[PDB]
Amino acid sequence: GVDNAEKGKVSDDNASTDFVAEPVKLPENQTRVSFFYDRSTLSSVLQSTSDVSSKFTPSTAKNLQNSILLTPLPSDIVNNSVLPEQERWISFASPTTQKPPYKTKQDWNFIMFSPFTYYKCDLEVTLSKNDRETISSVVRYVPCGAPSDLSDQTMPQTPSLADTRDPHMWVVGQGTTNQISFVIPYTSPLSVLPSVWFNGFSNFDNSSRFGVAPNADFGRLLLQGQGTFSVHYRYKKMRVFCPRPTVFIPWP
Amino acid sequence: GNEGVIINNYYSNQYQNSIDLSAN
Amino acid sequence: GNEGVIINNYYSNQYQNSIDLSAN
Amino acid sequence: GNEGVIINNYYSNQYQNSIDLSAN
Amino acid sequence: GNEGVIINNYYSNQYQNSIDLSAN
Amino acid sequence: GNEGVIINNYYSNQYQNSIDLSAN
Amino acid sequence: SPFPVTVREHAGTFFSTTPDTTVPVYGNTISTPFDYMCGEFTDLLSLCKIPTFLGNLDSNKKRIPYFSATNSTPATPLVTYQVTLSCSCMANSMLAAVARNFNQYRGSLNYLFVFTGSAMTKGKFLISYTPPGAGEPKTLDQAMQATYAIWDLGLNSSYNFTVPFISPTHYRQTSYNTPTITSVDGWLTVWQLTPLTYPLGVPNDSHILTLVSGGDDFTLRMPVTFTKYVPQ
Amino acid sequence: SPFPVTVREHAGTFFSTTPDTTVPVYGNTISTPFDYMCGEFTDLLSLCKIPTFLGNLDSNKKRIPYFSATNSTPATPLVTYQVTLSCSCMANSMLAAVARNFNQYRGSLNYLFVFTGSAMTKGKFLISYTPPGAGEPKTLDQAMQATYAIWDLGLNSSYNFTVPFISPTHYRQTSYNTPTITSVDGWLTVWQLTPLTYPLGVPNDSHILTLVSGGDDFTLRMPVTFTKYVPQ
Amino acid sequence: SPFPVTVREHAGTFFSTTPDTTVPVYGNTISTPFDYMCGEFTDLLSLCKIPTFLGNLDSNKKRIPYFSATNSTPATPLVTYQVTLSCSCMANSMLAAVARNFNQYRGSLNYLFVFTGSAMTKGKFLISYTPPGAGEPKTLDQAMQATYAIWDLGLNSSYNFTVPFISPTHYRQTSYNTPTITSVDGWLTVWQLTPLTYPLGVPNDSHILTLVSGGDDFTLRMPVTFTKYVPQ
Repeated sequence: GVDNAEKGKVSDDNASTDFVAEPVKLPENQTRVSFFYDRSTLSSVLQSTSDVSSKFTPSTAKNLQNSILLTPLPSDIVNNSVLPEQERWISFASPTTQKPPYKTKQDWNFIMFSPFTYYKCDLEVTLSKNDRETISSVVRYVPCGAPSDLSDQTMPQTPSLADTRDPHMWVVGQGTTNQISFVIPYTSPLSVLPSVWFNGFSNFDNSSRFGVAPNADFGRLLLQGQGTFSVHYRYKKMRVFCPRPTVFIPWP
Repeated sequence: GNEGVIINNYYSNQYQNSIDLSAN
Repeated sequence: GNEGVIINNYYSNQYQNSIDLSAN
Repeated sequence: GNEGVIINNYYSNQYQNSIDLSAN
Repeated sequence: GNEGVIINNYYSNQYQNSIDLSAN
Repeated sequence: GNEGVIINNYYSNQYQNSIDLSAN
Repeated sequence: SPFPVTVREHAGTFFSTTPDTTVPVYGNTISTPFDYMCGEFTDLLSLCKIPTFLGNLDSNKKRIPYFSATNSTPATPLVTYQVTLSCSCMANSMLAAVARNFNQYRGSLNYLFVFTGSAMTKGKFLISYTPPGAGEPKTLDQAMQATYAIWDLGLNSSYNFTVPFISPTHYRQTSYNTPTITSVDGWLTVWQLTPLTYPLGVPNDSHILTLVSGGDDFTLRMPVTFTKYVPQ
Repeated sequence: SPFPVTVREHAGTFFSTTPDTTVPVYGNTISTPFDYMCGEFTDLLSLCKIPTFLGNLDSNKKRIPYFSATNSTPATPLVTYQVTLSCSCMANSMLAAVARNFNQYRGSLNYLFVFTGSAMTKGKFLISYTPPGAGEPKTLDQAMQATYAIWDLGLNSSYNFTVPFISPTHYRQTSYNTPTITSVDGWLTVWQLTPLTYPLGVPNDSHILTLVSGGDDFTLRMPVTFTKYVPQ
Repeated sequence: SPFPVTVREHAGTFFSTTPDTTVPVYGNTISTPFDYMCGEFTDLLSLCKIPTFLGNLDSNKKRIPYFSATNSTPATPLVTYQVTLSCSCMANSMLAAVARNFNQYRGSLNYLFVFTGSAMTKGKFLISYTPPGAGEPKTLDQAMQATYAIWDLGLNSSYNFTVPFISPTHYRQTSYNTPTITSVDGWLTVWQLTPLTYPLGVPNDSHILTLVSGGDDFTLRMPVTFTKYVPQ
């Protein structure tokens, strides 16, 4: 029937309002935000050419670093930063093709579908070796905004990444299944994280990159040992706030 | 959503999940 | 048919099996 | 003879063993 | 001595250990 | 601190941990 | 004593959707308080129900959120939308954006029309929903043969039209390779019943905003990933 | 604390018939409602009990669902079926089709005969079931020495004959490489007791449809796969 | 019977922080009695609350636990400390030593000043805490515009000043690469309100010891390892 969209809200009707019909609803709860985001989606990739028993040193090789920033939003080395930082845009890895892969790391499924302005959750991370050669790797998890501690080994022939009280994982051997998974709690000093844009600066002289919030991540993962590893994120107890537009899709 | 195991979690709730707390 | 385990299924029934529902 | 586990069999008795039945 | 598991042995006592018996 | 498993320890407390005793 | 185990044939497999958790490596941590927050929502369906804009074609093939009507009654529909959450006309509505991440839908669809012409402009439209089987309606006579509502302009500016869920199956696909009887469900066409009528000093063309959203009994199910594309 | 486990010697084995389930990767999903449906059945035995056609040989060695009888009483049986769910004459009956997927059977077999001659045609048949041990019955005198029923034509068109389950073993094999005392169980032969008799203006040959199915107390057990073949 | 198990994808992984125990290989052992002991503490926070020294710069750029004041009132602060558990001036305080092993903090900070001049020396200081957003206070007029306390010398020797926890976020970072609005929180500056005043025969320079510690409602969280260094 008639209404007035200028009110900013109109009723949700079913066929019975204007016609001789009945409501036809069936129970369904797979649209719940928690359920939807509670599944693992590819969100990053990591590569290392250093052995386990050596000093970890930040490196990049064809757009792959040996450490990542834990955030569904695009991240990459920004203006020669030592470690990857959150990006404000996505770029093709290739300077010519104008087709993906992108040089930036992110959870494509999150970027392409995040109809909210802020989110809150714990993060379940899965790290998988891209081939079947027996794994021998050490990973260090650094909480949001904590010291990276990219120091020298304090003892000969030991993985510098394991030289910490920070949570770290060590998998190696013929009995392992070439992967690692674990869940970390939300560690940002922010109450909720911005899911798309942050309309401001991060420091007091407003000289940072406008659009990026301060400490808006889940920490970092540093890796040593040989191999290329893919990473997945799974959002536990996910909560979202303030509905907002989704990424635009080209007209068919 | 997306947890469907009938036996209780092996790790306590404080450890398995971040602890939710109200500041007020 | 063909299920003969005495301890209950680890995954809840909603998850282990599709949910049967009547539309009427 | 030769079964000495105290926790019950994981598979039900109908499945773990053939079913004995009398025809009379 | 030297057994410190709180859940009972999976194999029955007759099988896990030799059976002690007195001849008188 | 840092133990968050809800099911009891498989090894008895005397074995899992050193036994604390007061000499007085 | 140690427990005997039978290692299943899928040992070491990483299931992206297993309904179980993994090992917590930094527990006993408080999640930064956020009790002051507002605007939280828990169901993605909430989004589907918010009316958002349909993309209509310009005379220059440019996309606009409205269509034109004037002092005449064309023998053809002013606009035609195929009912599919795949329709290109609704490709950028929140409804379609959410539906792209689910396999099936069920329930009502709400097509909202907002008259933006002058207050002195009057007129009537016939909004029709034609179920499939006999093709798209070619005339007003045919369009009236199906589900329809007559929209009369006046004090109230908009008309909330519902495309009833009429289907051979309980659920319908949200997308498809080739149209099937389970993924394409007919057409919504709006006709000019009486011409837009007005006094002198009023522009001849009136613009009617067009929006879509899920209705009261609308639902989606089965989380999936849509065909990827390069933004541009 | 972690639980000590003893990995059994069959680690990683995939058991096609383990009575256990595996990991659900898309749970909390509603199975599209089908409460409107009819015709559901839950036991394959239901099928075995539906009488379906036996394939009898033509004079040109072509398969037909009936046999012929006329105004005479042959000294040999009109048809002979060996009681085996393997018999080639019943190879395409639902009973045999289902039995091919099970290892053993037990219980009654029902052989249904339907007289299709004219209403003016009369006659009597002697349907006999001869248990094994002394070979196939060579004469009517021998056939009558075993289990038999006399079928008299008239108002009622068909005769439901039961081959009693007479066996040294509780269950019998549904198929075999070479016949054994546990897979072959005798013969069902139908003889002409009195000649088919009729008036003038009536075709000399009458056709009797022949069908088989499991009886009331018939059962099958042990799901298996039958020897594969190329359809043609 | 053996229990079927699904070996997860992380088999064999060593989790340095799993909240579970491992296999005891020398159990039933008594831990050498220590009931006679004293001085035990169970929370590292206890340490954070003990006031320890701040390192101020000498006129020769040497570090000392105090600052100087005399018979004059400079137009600039006598000392300036940026409130960050990362401040180099507090780098060797127990508060900073403990904070270096945690990711975030919350709550009050106590800055303790102890006047060490002669008993015949008098004077007043204005201790100010300026929240960020408008930069460091350039004059006394600006410093007084923020949180401050006037410290008057006399019988009691020290002044316990509290930097209130004023933050956009519930928790703040204990360290950083580049200052952010969640890791740097303003400045604590102490000004000379009235000049140190005294009689003849008294040295012109008075030394004020400076210490810091966490306040009553101060807390730290998230055990981590700080950037390693070579002692020297």
